[PDB]
This record gives sequence, structure tokens and C-alpha cells, in this order.
Amino acid sequence: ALGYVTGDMKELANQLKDKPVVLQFIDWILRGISQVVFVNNPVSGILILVGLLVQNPWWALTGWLGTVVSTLMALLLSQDRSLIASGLYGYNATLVGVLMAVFSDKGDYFWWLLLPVCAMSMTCPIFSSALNSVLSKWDLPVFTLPFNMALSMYLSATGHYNPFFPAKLVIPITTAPNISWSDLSALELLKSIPVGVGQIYGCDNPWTGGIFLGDILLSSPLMCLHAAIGSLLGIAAGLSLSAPFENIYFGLWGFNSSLACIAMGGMFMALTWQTHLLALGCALFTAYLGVGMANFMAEVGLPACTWPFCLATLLFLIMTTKNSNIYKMPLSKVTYPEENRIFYLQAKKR
Amino acid sequence: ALGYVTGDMKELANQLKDKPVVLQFIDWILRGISQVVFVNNPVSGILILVGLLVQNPWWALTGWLGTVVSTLMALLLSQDRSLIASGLYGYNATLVGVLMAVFSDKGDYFWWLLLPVCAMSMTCPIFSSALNSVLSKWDLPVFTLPFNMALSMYLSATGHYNPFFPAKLVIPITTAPNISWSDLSALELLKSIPVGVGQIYGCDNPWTGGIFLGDILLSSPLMCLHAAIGSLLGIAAGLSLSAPFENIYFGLWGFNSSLACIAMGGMFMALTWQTHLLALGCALFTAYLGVGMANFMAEVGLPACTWPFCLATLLFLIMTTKNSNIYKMPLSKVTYPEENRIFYLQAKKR
Amino acid sequence: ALGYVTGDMKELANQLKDKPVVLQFIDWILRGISQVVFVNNPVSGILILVGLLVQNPWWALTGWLGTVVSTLMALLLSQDRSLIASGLYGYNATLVGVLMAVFSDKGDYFWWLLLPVCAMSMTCPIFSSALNSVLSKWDLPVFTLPFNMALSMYLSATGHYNPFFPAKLVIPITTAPNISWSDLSALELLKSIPVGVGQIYGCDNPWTGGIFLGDILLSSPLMCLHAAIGSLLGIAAGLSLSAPFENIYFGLWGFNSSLACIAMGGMFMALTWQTHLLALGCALFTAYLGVGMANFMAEVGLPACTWPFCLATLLFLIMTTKNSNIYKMPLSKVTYPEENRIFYLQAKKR
Repeated sequence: ALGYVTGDMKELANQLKDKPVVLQFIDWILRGISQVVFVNNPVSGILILVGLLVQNPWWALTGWLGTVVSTLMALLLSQDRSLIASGLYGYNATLVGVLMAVFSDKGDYFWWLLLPVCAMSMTCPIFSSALNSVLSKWDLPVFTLPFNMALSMYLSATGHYNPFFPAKLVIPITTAPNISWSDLSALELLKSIPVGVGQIYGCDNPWTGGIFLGDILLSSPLMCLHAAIGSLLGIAAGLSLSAPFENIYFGLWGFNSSLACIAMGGMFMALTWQTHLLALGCALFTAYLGVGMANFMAEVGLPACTWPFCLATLLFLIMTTKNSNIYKMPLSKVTYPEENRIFYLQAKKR
Repeated sequence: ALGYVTGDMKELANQLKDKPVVLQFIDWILRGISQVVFVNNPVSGILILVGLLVQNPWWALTGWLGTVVSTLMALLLSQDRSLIASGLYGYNATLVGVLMAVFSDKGDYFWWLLLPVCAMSMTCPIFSSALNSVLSKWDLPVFTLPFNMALSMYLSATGHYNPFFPAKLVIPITTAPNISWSDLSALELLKSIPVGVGQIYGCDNPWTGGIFLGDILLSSPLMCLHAAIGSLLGIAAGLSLSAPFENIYFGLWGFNSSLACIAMGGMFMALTWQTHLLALGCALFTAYLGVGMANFMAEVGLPACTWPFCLATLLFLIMTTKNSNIYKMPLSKVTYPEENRIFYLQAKKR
Repeated sequence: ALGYVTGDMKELANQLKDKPVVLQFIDWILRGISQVVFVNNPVSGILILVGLLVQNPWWALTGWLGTVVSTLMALLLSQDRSLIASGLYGYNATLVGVLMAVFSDKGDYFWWLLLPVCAMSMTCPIFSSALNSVLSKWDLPVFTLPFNMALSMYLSATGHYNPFFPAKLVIPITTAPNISWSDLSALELLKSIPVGVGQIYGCDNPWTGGIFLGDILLSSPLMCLHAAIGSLLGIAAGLSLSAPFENIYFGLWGFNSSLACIAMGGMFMALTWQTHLLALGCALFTAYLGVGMANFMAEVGLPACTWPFCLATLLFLIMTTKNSNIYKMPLSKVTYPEENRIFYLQAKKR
């Protein structure tokens, strides 16, 4: 019974292909919710929704509405049904809605915020279309670029001083932090791993991050392992640059690295120990680029939400090596690390 | 007699191909002036010049000098005569000169400003060359990217504190605007449409915008309709985000949207009602991206002049749909919406 | 005997192909040091190292360590041995190390700085890989983009307020400079040419720039001439915009232009008088873009080290002309201007 919910849930999709369209749309919405962490499982989407509800029901509502609007717009714009049914046209809008709720300065259940959310969700397919047409020619996935572009556009358009939809103030660092290294807590550092995973959706509740890790583990255990290791490497990188302890603890240092480790640790490159080590290196590089872009975009009053992960993973995927054990997965054969490794071994034998 | 001046004026070009080179150069300069609004009519160029003279003779002189210098440099750099005769190597420099005069802090008829203008005009062909070589491989036009690149370079090089050519101060918003919604004027909002069209050349005179609309209407009425609707949609987008009423009244919200509506409303995509609605959506998206980039580049002390229109239109042209009624025109068959629709219908029949 | 050390030193490479690997690695390190100024001569690398030692032994040590780490990482990542033996995987890291030492606020011989340097050096091959895979499809070289990307990442990650590795404060201009044109010194302006060449490695000692010019002259005299002329054109461009005389005297205006003149003056385009004039124009454009990006990135607290040269040279190489005398060299036939001209003449005859 457990095998029916593990992986991409191909059997459920095959059964739903001959069912009423409403159930299919619900499945697509759940897969879109899950695809933020490169998971194509509707049950993982339900678990991520439960985690968001544990963190903040307002954020869950906004993200669900964004996903629904994006999927409907993708159907209206006549995009590929294969990518809609896999939730590839609804995860950027899930992030857009959730992070629009997060970066709002107005208060929870500010209903007017639903109007820009919808407005910023219909733009998600367009981005996800154009970028795909640009990147599919290099066999590169469009990781989270639509969400980052849409959110940067929104938060630049509104800012902190908008009378309708003010955004939170992003102030650049002006004084050198005072760090007491005798007050470093091992328990808080350990909690920073699930919190780092949860910050992919902008959540700081450790339970939300744990539920996200469980949702990822439902699909593929290696993805969960790589998410945890990426969060840990983000913590290490934060300690390396003497970041404020509160920031590491809140997970700000380990969600970009977690996403990079998930992407490079078996998903978009075949899982070998060489690829595992290079995924750890990519996670460290992503954490460093994350603090770099955070400081950069604090000068323009913007948060560098997931730009670090996108740029670092694209850099590490474009990079070419003469090593046969470092294999870039074809974009039509990327399902999840366990299946990707089988495909890679079969290709290596032939 | 009216039919000799409507459209691209092919008959005049055919007659001028066997005339002295000076008259041909004047025709190329006028076509370059007109091609800012995607018009290839020398009479439309004369009308736009008259509008600029109505607004400010200094701006008209600077733009004319920029166009002349760019066309001469394109001839010197041995570029395609077909693109020079169509004014595609002189409109970016027209914008460069006019907006250099606009963003100057020195005073009208500051003759020394002609030296950087020329300097910033010879760079326009180079950009217009390279970008074309980059974008013609995707069958994408280079809308106004050379002008935006050149003007950003110039205004970053000089700034407000240059002893020779100071630029106007671009200050980011620091206080939330106080908007009295009982003082909204319908007459000012209605005037904001022609002013929005006129702000394509940086002009705020309603008569200048009216003359620009007449020049566009001389070539193709659908282009004029789309310019007006784009300006109106920019006004609506400004009202949506509670922009200061003076910014809407000045047309700062409706020239990027007007250009986007012109480009997407029959010029670079065949005019169907689906394409018309998507052009309206592109205009709204362009207005929102316009305020976003204005706020972004106010942090670096720069105006986001026409970057919004370029980026939004490129995004909407790269985006692919499985809808046969949403047709992207081949770049070798783009003349103006009336002819593009005939071409599209003939292709659809076959 | 002089002919054995002129040019790319092909005979030494052929002899070293059958020697112990340590000597080969030393040769690769020296060629990487030299390849910052597009020179593939180990003796030129020794001369550049002597110049760096004259300026600051700490900077020389840091750059040498960066080059060694990058070459070792490129060998580990299984990159092309042809590009490693030519030093194309070690010059970006040489610049990274030297400029990390330059932009450090801690003090000379701050040994902990070696840890980020190594960390920022292993990223240099990755960049140099990915960018190459992106740009080799347009037959475009990756000039210094890896170093600029790595240094921007590092200086954004650390900033001026990092407790471990603070960076120097980059403050944007806030007051209009007071320039006394009666105090312009011809001797200081003349010294600004070798200092401008030396600022390619971040050095301001005129003797260091002279040694760099001698190292370039050892390989190809035309490269030295173009470096000097590019520095002079940067000085002229600085005088054109009323830059502070101390900035010109420090060579901050003439290293991007010098690199652009070297690249366009016979290296990546065949040397004709048309190409020479266009290389001078590229140098002027590069100086103007240099001040533009310096002012731009001072708003984000970053130095625009070599971004101007990279972007300007890429723009001038992408640009296409119908002039047969403006020839872009194939990237597999680029050795140095004297040989490139012979290749171009042979191609022209056939």
C-alpha cells in the first residue's frame, strides 16, 4: 500500500486520466504545490499544504489561490497538458502567493491582497512559458525563475510606501554585527535544518519544515537527505562568514542551499558519489551566493528569495566536465533520483 | 491622394531609389524619427518632428542631430542598406538625443550637450548591430534596447554631480504618498492618454501627444487605437496601485504600455481578437513592470525609460501557445497591422 | 636567443610535453598569470609576478595561490588539458586573489584571507567552464567574466561590515568634485599610462605597470602599443567627463580601456587600420562604460573592476559589419596579433 504513494504516483495519474475534470484539476493543483521541492506527488502536496496551514493558514490560502489561478491561466493560454498535469505551471505561483503573503506589511487576512496575488499569478505561466522556450534549447530547467521575476516585479512596484499593498522594509546592513560565540546553541543549530527546509516556502516553524521533509521523503528518500544536507551546509556557510546567529536559526541561510542540493543531488544529474560531492559543493556555493545577493538586493530594497538557487544550479548544470561519472540527466528522463540512477546505469552499460 | 501617404509609403521609396542621395538621406532620417512608434512613414516623421518642436525646439534639434549621426555612423560601419533606408538605425539615437535633452540639468540650448549626444549616437548602431545579431536568431526584434542601454550608460557615467553634463536627480520614494481621491479629475485623466502617447519621446504636452497620435494614424489606424488603449491601460494600472495623480497626469504611466500595445496589437503578432486581448494584457503587465523598474532604478539613480516595454514585449513574444489564432509574425513580413492581418489570413487559408 | 621567448613560446611547450609534471604545472601557472593581458608566455608570467612583488608581495602571494588552486581544481574537474596548459583556467583566479587582497580592509599578510581566496578560486573553473559552454557557441571568448562574477559574489557576501573578512567601503559620489584645471600635471598624466596598464592587476605603482608593459612587449609589441594607447584613451575619456584628477592619476580610468584595446587591437580581430580605429573607439567606449558601471555599482557597494571591458568587448565582437576588412578571428586561430595578421592575409588571398 505504501508503494502506491511513493514517487511520482504514475498509477494515480493513469487512473485519473479517465475521471471527471474537477478531480484532475485538484490533482494538478496538489502536484503544483509539491513541485516547489521537485516532487510530483499529490499526497506530498497535501502534506505541504498541511505544513503551510500549521505555519499560517493565510499563507496556505494565498498559495493555493495562486496555484489555482496559474493553472487556470495556463489552460487558458493553451499550454502543454503534460506540463500542467505534472504541476509545472503552478509551483511558481504557489511560491508567489505564499511569499506575497510573507512579505506583506498589512496584516494577516488582508483580503485585498488576493487581488495582486491573482494578478501576479496569471503572469507566472507567461514567464514559465518564455523562459522554458529560452532554456529548453540548452536542456536546462526553469527552476524558480518565474517566481523570482514576478516577486521582484511586485515588490519593486509596491515597495514599503505603497498606500494599498505595502511591503516589508528590507534595510541593508549598516553596522558590524556583535556575535557572542559563547552563546551558540547546538539545539538551535539542529533545528535550523528543518527550518531551513521550511523556508523554501517562507515558513520558519520547525514543524512545518519537518512536514516538508516528510513530504519529500514520501516521494524519494534521497531528496529528503539532500534537502537536510543542503540546509546543514547553509548553516556551515553562515557560520563561516560570521552571520548573525538569529539569521541562521531562522533558516535564512539554508533554503537556497537545500534546493540546490535537491536539484544537483540526483534530480537533474545522475546520482554518483562524484555527483553527490559536487552537489554539496553546489549547496555551499549557493549559500554564499545567497548571502551575496541578499546584501546586493537589500541595496535596492528587495529580498533575494530564490535567485541564488536558480543561478547557482544553472551555473553548475551548464558547466561541462570530461568525467563520464558526472552525468547531466536529459530533461525528458528526470523523474526522481532513484529512477534517474537506474536510467544512468542502463545508459552506462550500453 | 491620401493613399500615397498611408502605410510604409513604398511608392515614395521606389521613386527615391533613383534620386540624389541627399533626398534619400532626408527620407531615411524622417523614417528613423517615425520608427520610434513602429511607423515607417517619412510624413509621420515630419509630424513627429512638428510635435517635438511644439513641445521643445531644443529637444527636436537634439533628436534630429542624434538621428543624423546614427545614420551616418551606420553607413560608415557598412550595415545593411535595407535597414538604414527603413530608419531602423536612427530611431534609437532619436530617443537618445531627445531624452538626453530631457534628463539634462543644465538648461535649454546648452550647446555643449551636443557633444555627448553625438558621442552617444555613434554607439546606437553598434548596439543595434550586436543586439540584432543576438536576437534575429530567435526571430525577435530589437525594440528600444540600444537606446535604453546607451541612456543608462550615459546617465550612470555623468550622474547629477558631473561638472560638465549633470543629470536630473532621480530620488527613490521615501514617504507614503498622500492621495486625495476626491480630487481626481476626469478631464486630466482623459488628457493623460495623449500625454501618455507623447511621453514615448519624453514630451508632456497634450498637443504633442495628439500630433504623435495623428502621425501614427496616418500610417495605420489600428496602431493609433492600440497606442490610445495602451495609454488608458497604463492610467488604469496607475490607479490600481494608488500612484500619485501627478504621475498619471504627466503620462509617466502610459508610454511603456502604449508602446507594448502597439507592438503586440497587430505589429509583431497578427491581429485577432485573441491577440488584441493579449495585447491589452501585455500593456497592463508593461505598466506594472514600468512602475517596478522605475522604483528599482531610482535606487541606482536612473530612469527606467523604456526598459519595461522592451522586456515585457520580448517576454510576450518568446512565450509560446498551442493556439493557432495567436500568431507571431515573421520578422521579414512585419509592415503594419492591416497588411499583417492579410498575410496571416492568407497563411491560415493555406 | 630572443626568438625563443617571443610570442606564445610554442617550442618550450613542445619540449615540456615530455618532462616531469611539476615543471609542466609551473609553466601552466606562469601562463595563467600572463593570460590576464592575453599573453601565453611563461616568461611574461615571471615578469608580471616580479611586478606584483614590486607593488605588494602579499598581492603576488595571494594571486599565485589563487592560480595554483584554480589549476588544480580544473585538473580535478576533468577539463580540457589544452586550455589548462595554455593558462586559460588560472588567470581569472589570479585576478580573484590579487583583487581580494586589494579590496580587503584588514591589513597586509592577513593570513586568514587565504581561506576565502582558495574558496573563491575553486569557483573560477566552474564559471570558466559554464560561460565557455555558453559563449563558444557564438565563437565568443570568456574574457574576465568568471573573475568579475566571483569577485562580485565575494564582495557582496562579505561587505564592509563582515567580522571576518571586511571589504573596503565603496561610497557613491554625493558632492560635485572641485577640479582645478590649472593644477593638471603633464608628468602625472604621462605616468597615468603605465599606471593604467598596471591597474589591470589592481596595482598603482608606475614601475609595476612598466614591468607589465615589458612583459606584454616580450610576447607581441602590438599588444604593448595597444595597451598604452588604451590607457591614454582612458585618460582622455576621464578628462572629457571632468573626472577627479586623482582618479585619472591612479589609473582607475585606463585599465578597462587598455584591456579592450588589447583585445580588439589584433587579438580577437585581425589587425587592419580599420580594426585599429575601431579598437580605439572600443577603448573610449570601454572607459565611458567603466565610469558608468563604477557609479552604478557604487550604489550597491561594489567595484566595477573589469565588467566594463568584458561587456564592451563582447558588444564590439558580436556587432557585425559588411566590411571585409573588419575580420573577427576564429577562436581556434587566435594566438597574437602578428600571427593573426598573417592568417588573415592568407585567408584574404584565398
